[PDB]
Amino acid sequence: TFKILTDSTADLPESWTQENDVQVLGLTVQLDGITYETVGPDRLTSRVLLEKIAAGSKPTTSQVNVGQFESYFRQSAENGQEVLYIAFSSVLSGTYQSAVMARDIVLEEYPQASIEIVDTLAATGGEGYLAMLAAQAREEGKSLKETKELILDVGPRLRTFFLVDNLYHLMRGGRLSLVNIKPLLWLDASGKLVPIAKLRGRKKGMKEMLKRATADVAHDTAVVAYANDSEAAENLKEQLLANEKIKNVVTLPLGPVISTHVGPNTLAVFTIGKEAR
Ligand SMILES: CCCCCCCCCCCCCCCC(=O)O
Repeated sequence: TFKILTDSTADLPESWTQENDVQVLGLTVQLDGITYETVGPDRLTSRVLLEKIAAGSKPTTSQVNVGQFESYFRQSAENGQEVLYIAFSSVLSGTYQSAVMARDIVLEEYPQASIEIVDTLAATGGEGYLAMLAAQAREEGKSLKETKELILDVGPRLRTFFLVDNLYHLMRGGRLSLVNIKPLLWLDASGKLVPIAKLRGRKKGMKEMLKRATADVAHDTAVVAYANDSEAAENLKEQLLANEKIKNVVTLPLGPVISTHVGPNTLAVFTIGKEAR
């Protein structure tokens, strides 16, 4: 019944969205004078992005435009279809607010139409997992309202711990001895980015991230994301799966919009606690 829409910052694999009937509106990357798509056959990849960033290219990102949500929303209302939009955190992008404005314009044309927008206060794998729980609820025949309620319950309980090389691109992007120091960050209850530890070295950074992620597990699945290093993510995966509470691990490469902000060698772990973080 209801359609599920998300955005390219949820970092869902194309194969998953195709097979799961989830649509994705692309944010853009501005990279050395050109605007790249982040969805479609011509989408910019993180591998290409990070390569350019290593040679000194300072790429910036842009929100989804009101027009994109307009078209999608209007097409759905025209077709008698309900819509759930699992949205990239409102505190990191004006994407959510543009969708809200687009919904306003469409409800003018289609006053009885059904369009729910969830401000996940999330990012990348976290956001993606929320969409995955939303596609699972849809399978189980939950309504749009019930699915909205599920995501609004789960979202505040999602933990996001992420380990970076430094704060350079994070501070450069506007959303935020140091030799061999790996900062560890999280998203607080407001969805704000907040350093919580500075580890001497990647092995310690990972250990700490694993410890914090596994402090409070109330759900059998964890998510690991990585910028560059797929073997490092595998090591996180194995460790996670060694918790009796963790039965599954979803592993997702970071997409280029997120990668533009966090930088290379980023690792992240997403888990769901019993209570709201
Ligand atoms: C693995 C990293 C975890 C992600 C948690 C948040 C990381 C900060 C990323 C900021 C992304 C901001 C993208 C802004 C898009 C836009 O231009 O509107």
